[PDB]
Amino acid sequence: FEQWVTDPVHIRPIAHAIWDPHFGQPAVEAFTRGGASGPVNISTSGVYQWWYTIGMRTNQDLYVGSVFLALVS
Amino acid sequence: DIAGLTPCSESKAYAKLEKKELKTLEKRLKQYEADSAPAVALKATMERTKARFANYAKAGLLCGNDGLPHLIADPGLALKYGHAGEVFIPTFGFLYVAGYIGYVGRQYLIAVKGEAKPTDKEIIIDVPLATKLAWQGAGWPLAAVQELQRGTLLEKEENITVSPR
Amino acid sequence: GMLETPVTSAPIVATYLSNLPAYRTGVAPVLRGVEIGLAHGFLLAGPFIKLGPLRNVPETAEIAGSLSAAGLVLILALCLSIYGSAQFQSARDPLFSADGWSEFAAGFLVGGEAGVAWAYVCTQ
Amino acid sequence: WTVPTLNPDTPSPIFGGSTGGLLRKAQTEEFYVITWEAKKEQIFEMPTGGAAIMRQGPNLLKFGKKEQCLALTTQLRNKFKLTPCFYRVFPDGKVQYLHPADGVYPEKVNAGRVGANQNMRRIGQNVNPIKVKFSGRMMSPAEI
Amino acid sequence: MKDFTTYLSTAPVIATIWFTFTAGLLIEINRYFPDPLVFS
Amino acid sequence: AHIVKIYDTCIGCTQCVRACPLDVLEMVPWDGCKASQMASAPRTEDCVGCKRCETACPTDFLSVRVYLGSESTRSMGLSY
Amino acid sequence: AKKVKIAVDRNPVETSFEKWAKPGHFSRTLSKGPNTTTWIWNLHADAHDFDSHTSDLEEISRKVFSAHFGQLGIIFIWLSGMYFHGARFSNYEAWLSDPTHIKPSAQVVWPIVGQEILNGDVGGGFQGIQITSGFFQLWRASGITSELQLYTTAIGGLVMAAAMFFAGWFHYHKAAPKLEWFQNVESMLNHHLGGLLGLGSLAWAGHQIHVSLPVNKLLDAGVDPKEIPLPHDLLLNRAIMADLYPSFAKGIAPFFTLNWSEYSDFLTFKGGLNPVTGGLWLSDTAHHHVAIAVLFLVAGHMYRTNWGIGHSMKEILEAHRGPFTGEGHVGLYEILTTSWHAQLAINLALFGSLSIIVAHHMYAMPPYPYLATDYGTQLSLFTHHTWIGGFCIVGAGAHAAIFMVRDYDPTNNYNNLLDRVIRHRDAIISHLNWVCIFLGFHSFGLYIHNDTMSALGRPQDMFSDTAIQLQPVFAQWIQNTHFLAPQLTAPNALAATSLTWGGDLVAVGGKVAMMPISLGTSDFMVHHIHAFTIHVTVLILLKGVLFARSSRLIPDKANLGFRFPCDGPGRGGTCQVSAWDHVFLGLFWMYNSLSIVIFHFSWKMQSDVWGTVTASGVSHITGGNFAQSANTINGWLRDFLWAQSSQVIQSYGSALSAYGLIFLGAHFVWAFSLMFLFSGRGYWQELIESIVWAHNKLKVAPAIQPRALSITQGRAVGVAHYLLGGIATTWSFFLARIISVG
Ligand code: CLA
Ligand code: CLA
Ligand code: CLA
Ligand code: CLA
Ligand code: CLA
Ligand SMILES: CC1=C(C/C=C(\C)CCC[C@H](C)CCC[C@H](C)CCCC(C)C)C(=O)c2ccccc2C1=O
Repeated sequence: FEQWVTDPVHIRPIAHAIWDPHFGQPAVEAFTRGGASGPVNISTSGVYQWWYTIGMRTNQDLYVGSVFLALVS
Repeated sequence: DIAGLTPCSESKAYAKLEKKELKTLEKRLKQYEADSAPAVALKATMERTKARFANYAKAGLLCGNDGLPHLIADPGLALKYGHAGEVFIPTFGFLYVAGYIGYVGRQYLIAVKGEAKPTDKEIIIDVPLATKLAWQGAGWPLAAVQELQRGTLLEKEENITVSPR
Repeated sequence: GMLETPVTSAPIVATYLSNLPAYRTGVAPVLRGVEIGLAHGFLLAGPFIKLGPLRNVPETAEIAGSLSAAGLVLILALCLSIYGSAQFQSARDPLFSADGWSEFAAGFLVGGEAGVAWAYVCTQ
Repeated sequence: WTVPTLNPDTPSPIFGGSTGGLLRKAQTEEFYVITWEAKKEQIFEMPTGGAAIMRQGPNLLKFGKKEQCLALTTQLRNKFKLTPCFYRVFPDGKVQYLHPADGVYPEKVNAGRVGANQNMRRIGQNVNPIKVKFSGRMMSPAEI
Repeated sequence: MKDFTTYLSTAPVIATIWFTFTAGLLIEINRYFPDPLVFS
Repeated sequence: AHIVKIYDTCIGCTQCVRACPLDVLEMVPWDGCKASQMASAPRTEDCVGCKRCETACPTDFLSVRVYLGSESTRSMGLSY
Repeated sequence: AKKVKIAVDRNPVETSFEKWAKPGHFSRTLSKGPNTTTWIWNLHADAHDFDSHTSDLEEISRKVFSAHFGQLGIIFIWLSGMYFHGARFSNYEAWLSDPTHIKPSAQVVWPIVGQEILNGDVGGGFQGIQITSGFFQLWRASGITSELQLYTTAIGGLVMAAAMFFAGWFHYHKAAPKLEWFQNVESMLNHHLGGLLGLGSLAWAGHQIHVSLPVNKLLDAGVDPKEIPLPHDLLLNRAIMADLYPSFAKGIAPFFTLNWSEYSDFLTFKGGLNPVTGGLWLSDTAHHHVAIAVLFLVAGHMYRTNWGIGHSMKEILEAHRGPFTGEGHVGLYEILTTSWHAQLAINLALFGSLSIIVAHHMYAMPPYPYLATDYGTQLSLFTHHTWIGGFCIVGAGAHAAIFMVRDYDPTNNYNNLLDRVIRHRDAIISHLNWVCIFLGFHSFGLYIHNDTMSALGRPQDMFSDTAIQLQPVFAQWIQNTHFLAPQLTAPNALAATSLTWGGDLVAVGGKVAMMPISLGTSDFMVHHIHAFTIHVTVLILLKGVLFARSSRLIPDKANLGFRFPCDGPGRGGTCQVSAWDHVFLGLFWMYNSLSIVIFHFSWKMQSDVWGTVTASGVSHITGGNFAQSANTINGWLRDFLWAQSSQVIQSYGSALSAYGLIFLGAHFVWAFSLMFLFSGRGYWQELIESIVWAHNKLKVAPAIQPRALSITQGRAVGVAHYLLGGIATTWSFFLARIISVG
């Protein structure tokens, strides 16, 4: 998110990381992208654009929201 | 013109389309003889193609950016700009035939309900009666309206079976 | 009655089955569990080692395959245990009872893991 | 008429056997026995599949469910004109008799029978489902 | 002959003749007036 | 067990009793029809829900009705 | 000792149109006329169910015999049309001169509504639809060289068609054979073995020896067709025949003096394919039909009719009695002489299996000239005769169950082979059930294993030739054995029967006619798919036959009949228990299994056999991608269905544009069928009630009460549309593809 907010036009958002022991090495390399540590999925739900529009700018902004909603749950 | 369309007679894409179709036919032509059977058939096709493109332009149709005729359905726009023959006039052409067929069938169905065995008059058609009703259907719009005003077109609500409610 | 057939009713077949651990009555359920577990556990290592994802590694193939065979025996032991819980909640053989089956499942785990370990020792 | 008593030693038809016979249910829950008298030896069709020869005199068969017994009863009655009767037998040894419940086949009206599950109304006079709601269980308007 | 003409009056026979006639009329019209798109 | 109900439009044709493949129904005396007999359902615990009885009833609407209910070994028609 | 003799009845029935005007006359139920629309469907459904109209076997047999004359008369009209259209609307004469460059065509369309574009450029100064029926190759092999010869056959075909319809009328209304006549099975086999097959083979050998061989010998030499001697000149002038085949100079003396080796020049045993035309040697084909003629003529003298010598079929059956099978084949003779359905069940089973065998042998041993290099004809003929065989086999199950319900009588069957089979049906179905589950996992699971390993980037873990291997060692051994047969086991054969076993390819006109076919891991996997889908089809059909009369669910299923929808929602639900429904389900699986068979054939041939021969070597249509790609489901989707459907979807604006339209239309009919399969008539009867109300409101309600289709007709309508749409979709896809590239 923090990298995407800088250049949203030319960066693919990341949904979450992949830990699949069944993967082969070509699969691990194939899904590594976006400057991530390892394989990741690209987000398609638009939460990046939504959260960026409503004022979120850093990962700590998302962390506080996550704990707040877990408490509300 | 209407909705940004242009007359096909003035459309550049429309003219180019005719050349493409004729060019395709001409390409096949040059592999035959002058007056062989295949050559004559191909020449006949080209004549119809040229006639078709002249007729549509002469009819004053509208062509889009695709260079293909488009039809106008609004009665006001059709009568305003002389496109009544695309949809509006054919609308009343179909309904006359559709009502003709339906009215003739309804007359025959009522006619045989009076017979002793109506079911056998449906699988085995009473051709003399059907031909008689076929000709009298030409005036169905007049007969149809008069039934409506006299109240004999519809059954009574009390004579129609319905499910529990 | 039922359709008689040599396979269903033959002398040679009947004697062979009567000597199997499952049908050999008079033996404690735990001991039968160990005897059955050892046989299956020993065989279970074969396919994992030869056709596993790490089969082409020189030395890791033996360890990885056997370690996966041990895991499957553990899962099977759970299946045996819960089956006894569901089936026996309230007859001639002690095995088909709540007390007998629980001992049987425990023996299978001990025998099965021993068989997997014994299979590994054969390789190295 | 008095309730017949089953004779377990009754001879059974000449049948080789099949795989369509009794299962473990017969040993744990129940099974059914059908008996009848045969005028002459004849071939009939087993509801479980195959053909069997009925001995002259008493015959006895065992089936896995009631419908199988009453399927054979229809054959014997309609085609060979016999009069069979069958029971329900439990693993504990108890024997329950039925069909004919009172000795007369149900198709024929007999005095002494008491009407059961008879509603003195038409189907169209049942109440609406809303009026039998929250009655403790799913209840149709026909039940009340 | 009365029965034979009765057979020709059966529904399948009438439909075959009727649609054969109807189809022929439409085919012939398009043979002499090819490519009709607008009443004109 | 299924629920089987006999309604007062029965004409005592006996066709439902003949059709039933499990001897669930029987005929009993009655005074509400010309035949002076009515169908009865004393053994519904053996009913399987085939609805052969409803197929055989001449009256309109049916005079015998089957409402499928709780399942069991007998009503599910199992031999195992 | 009832003598075998002709027995008929005079004027059994009167020829009148009275009953033509009374629909339903044949059945008591439908004779009263219609009250609901259900009557109309019942009229057509039961029209040919003779066994249910009357209980008299003699009356049933007479209708069957004449209904067969009507079928023969229809085939002659169809055959006459094919020969006539070849004479008048084909480019056959031009094709004879340049067979390798001119596409066969025998259908021409009229110039209306712009459909004349379907008259494509096929060659020979001719415009028409290209045909894949292979009639041009058949006519060339027989020696037809002019449209006059085609025209005369068509006229003869119509005369035969008229004779067939006269025979049907004569043998039903004038002189109808009696029941005792129909039951001479020994006599019928004698005439049909030695008379129909035997003399038919000998007569055709006469045509080949005297017409086909001389004409095709000159055609292959390059002689202009118009300059070849006419067939009657070859027959009348032994001098001409001697020039082509010197053996004719000796007449028929060698035949009667047993010097049969004199005829070695035109009665050969070469084997292989003719290099000039790419088809089987006609001299080999003539010796085949001469040998077959003698074998069948001997076969026709086996059964005893009127003169003591011979076999009694009843005695043979009753003598074959073993320890494991109780009574044995006792009672089968009475079953097979009193049940038409039992006879039909056997004949459909083997006739269908024969049609499938024809498909395999004709492609591997192309019997006609220029058949092999015409890839459209090869693909069409193999696919056509596989579908015919598939439907016939499913019918065999249908009519085996009809026998079991209607014609089966326990009194005649006690402890015989038939009875004992019924008494362990649970053992049979339970074992066949397990085999299908085993075959489904270990054949289709391998494809799922490969697809997952490939998607995970683990190609080394796949089942393939470059990975874990599954070689058809048994099939490969047989291919090598047949390749070396001429050396030791068939010394007098010059070449192997087919070029599929091995050796060198034969190329005609720059295209491969046939070459060795290699079997690898992909072939191993696909073959075990065939075994899986065939075994499942047997399970469904065999289950229906064995449980037609009763089961543990419906103990009295026979009384319900052969074709009923259910026995109600009781016992949990009994939908589709009747034996008719096992045919209904069996049709889907037969369609599923044969679709893979014709996809296997189409991809394997294009990838490994068909192609263009050039200086460097053979380049195949799909470039040998079968071996590496057909081991995953994704490979079939991408490389076969997606890539090869390019031709059909780009057909608009060309002569093949018709296949594009039918490709879409077939997709439509298939999806339309799911409406009938996924729904039930309860919804539709209520829908019609509201529709009928509108008609009642307008005094236009019909006298024949509308009814939703029955439960069974919904299933029949569903499967018929499902099959038509699915099969027509492949039909368009195959022809537009192979015609475009092949
Ligand atoms: C199916 C519905 C429908 C719709 C969406 C339209 C839409 C249109 N019609 Mg059409 N029309 C229809 C049915 C419809 N019509 C029918 C059934 C008839 C009778 C056979 C007509 C007869 C008709 C005429 C005579 C005229 C239009 C015109 C129009 C345009 C503007 C006025 C209008 O109708 O506003 C929206 C439509 C409706 C609310 C439905 C009723 C419309 C009535 C029947 C016509 C109204 C004409 C209007 C008073 C003209 C004022 C001058 C105009 C330049 C502003 C518009 C494109 C006018 C035009 O050519 O404009 C360029 C015009 O002169 N229509
Ligand atoms: C003109 C001559 C003639 C006449 C008047 C009759 C009259 C009679 N026949 Mg006879 N019959 C004839 C010729 C004739 N037959 C011939 C040529 C044959 C040999 C096939 C037979 C074989 C025959 C049999 C086996 C039977 C009769 C029967 C009958 C009776 C009823 C027939 C009926 O309802 O037909 C009406 C039926 C039709 C009009 C259907 C015609 C079917 C033909 C074969 C055409 C098939 C076309 C095919 C489906 C095309 C493909 C369709 C696709 C394109 C959609 C009646 C006494 C029946 C009888 O006596 O029952 C008690 C009976 O069982 N006939
Ligand atoms: C059924 C198949 C068949 C038929 C019909 C023929 C027919 C013929 N073959 Mg062939 N042939 C066949 C199979 C056949 N062959 C096979 C399988 C082989 C391989 C072994 C051969 C090998 C072969 C050879 C090597 C030769 C022939 C030859 C012939 C011709 C002369 C035979 C001869 O001398 O007959 C002798 C006599 C008869 C057959 C009897 C004729 C009886 C007549 C028809 C009776 C008419 C009676 C009547 C009342 C009179 C009319 C009265 C009326 C006008 C009023 C003849 C056209 C010869 C030939 O000429 O080849 C070009 C020849 O050399 N064939
Ligand atoms: C030699 C072949 C043969 C023969 C002589 C018969 C004969 C018979 N079969 Mg059998 N059958 C066969 C093959 C054969 N079958 C095959 C191959 C199958 C597998 C599909 C079956 C499956 C089968 C079933 C499931 C049943 C029969 C039944 C019957 C009996 C009545 C048939 C009837 O009334 O049809 C009347 C004919 C029709 C209603 C016409 C059907 C039209 C089809 C569905 C059209 C399909 C599309 C078309 C071919 C192409 C497109 C058309 C175009 C207009 C779009 C009769 C004894 C029935 C019976 O009761 O037997 C005791 C029965 O239930 N057969
Ligand atoms: C793609 C669709 C599809 C599939 C997968 C199946 C599957 C099956 N059908 Mg069915 N069927 C279908 C469509 C399908 N059918 C349709 C459309 C119809 C209507 C005409 C029918 C009608 C029908 C009938 C009438 C019959 C079958 C039968 C069968 C079975 C064949 C034997 C077997 O067990 O194979 C093995 C099973 C498979 C190949 C399924 C896929 C297995 C995967 C690839 C591997 C296992 C997964 C693995 C354990 C991982 C799971 C992880 C997860 C738990 C987290 C099987 C269960 C026959 C049967 O029951 O035979 C015993 C049978 O009689 N089908
Ligand atoms: C659509 C559908 C229907 C409704 C379909 C019906 C009633 C068939 C309609 C057939 C035709 C279209 C109606 C009869 C047409 C007449 C012959 C008149 C035609 C006159 C000219 C136009 C030719 C069922 O009845 C049904 C039953 C069981 C399972 C599924 C379904 C199902 O899916």
